[PDB]
Amino acid sequence: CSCSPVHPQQAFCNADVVIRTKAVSEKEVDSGNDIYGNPIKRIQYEIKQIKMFKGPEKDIEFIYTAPSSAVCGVSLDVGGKKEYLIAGKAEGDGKMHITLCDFIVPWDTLSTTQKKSLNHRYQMGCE
Repeated sequence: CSCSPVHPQQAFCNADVVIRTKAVSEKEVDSGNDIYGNPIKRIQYEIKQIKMFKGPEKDIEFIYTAPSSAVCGVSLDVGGKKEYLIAGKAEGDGKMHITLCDFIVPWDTLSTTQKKSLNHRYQMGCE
């Protein structure tokens, strides 16, 4: 989608599952073509789970995102990044939804506004 990632705060207020997990493995699961005839594809995120700031109690060792370098996500392979607090609307437990336009960072980047939001449970009426 080549969306534009921003909201250095509205990202942690929109998400619903912040976990500093680490995506090392994935799963190329087709998702059919889009409205452009192009293949969707929603590569998985067989992370290893290292942290779970906000979200469920178990964890989402299997997240969902877009393939390639990152069209609708951050495409994390760990071997290129490390770990991320991946925080998005989520999809429940054991699996959620995360996109580039959505709140997602390798953690080792944030800046502050994202950290101050890391303290909050889940959108503590921040802004």
